Amino acid sequence: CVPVAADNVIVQNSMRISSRPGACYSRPLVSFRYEDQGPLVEGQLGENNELRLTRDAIEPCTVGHRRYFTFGGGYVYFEEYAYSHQLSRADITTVSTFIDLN
Amino acid sequence: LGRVAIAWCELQNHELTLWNEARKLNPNAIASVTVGRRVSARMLGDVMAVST
Amino acid sequence: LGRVAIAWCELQNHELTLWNEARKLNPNAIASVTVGRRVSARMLGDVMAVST
Amino acid sequence: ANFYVCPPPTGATVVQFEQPRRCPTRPEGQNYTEGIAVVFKENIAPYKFKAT
Repeated sequence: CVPVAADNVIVQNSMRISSRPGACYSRPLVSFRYEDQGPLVEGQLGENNELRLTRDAIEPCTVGHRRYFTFGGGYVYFEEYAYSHQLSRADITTVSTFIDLN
Repeated sequence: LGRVAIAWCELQNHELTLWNEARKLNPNAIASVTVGRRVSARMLGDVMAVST
Repeated sequence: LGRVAIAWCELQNHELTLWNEARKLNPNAIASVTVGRRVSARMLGDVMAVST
Repeated sequence: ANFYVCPPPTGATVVQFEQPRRCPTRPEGQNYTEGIAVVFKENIAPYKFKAT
């Protein structure tokens, strides 16, 4: 994979598709530049800070679209395909999948 | 025992991805096993939303 | 070593959910490994049906 | 012998899996310096000599 600086990545305001009403992207869109002076590249978010070149994740519009997605060191909130705010890692209660061996 | 502890920490950090896949597959069972109480769940994206 | 044994029992009881998901995914391989002999499995429903 | 009913979860409660914990590192080990040695003990034996 090709590393990308955090500052070179931005969040699109909404996942709604203007061309096709009733359809929205299931994963937030990302506009990013390869370097500091690099051009912006239209893309879609992936899993664990991954960036997808193709904005192909398309789903029908759904009510109650309260979703969370990772973003750098924290999460980014959404409601009805609308950006809400950044979230820190500690903002969400953590359940431990690990099994302690003291 | 330090080798065992290091291997156990590596095993947890290494099965974390298996656990993520299992959460994507059967969120109710995975969330119940993780929390300790039988709870219904639904992964609303990168995070899991639960309900007792 | 008692802590190790307790953690191992917890690890088995805790990976049982991953194993249920894996049975749902690849029943042939999962049943073969669990039994100890290369066998073919079918739609379990709630219990694996196997055949040598 | 128990039964449960799971209502459809909402966004009220959100949980996350713990991040991969930092595995402990092996100790640097006891830096051992080899070499010959001759342990000496207190001479409780007397000083014997031949006298006439």
